[PDB]
Amino acid sequence: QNCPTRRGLCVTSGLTACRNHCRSCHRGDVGCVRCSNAQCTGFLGTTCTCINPCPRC
Repeated sequence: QNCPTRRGLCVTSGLTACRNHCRSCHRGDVGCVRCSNAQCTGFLGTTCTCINPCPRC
């Protein structure tokens, strides 16, 4: 799709990839959205998360 789902970007691609995916159109919880910034999360930083706002795209 033009807005796929990715969350493993902090496992090897690094925070830079998590920040580029959150600033691009990606799959949200109910539809595709894009956000302003990002950070890595999880017990070992093995997850990617975006920062609001997150308007439609």
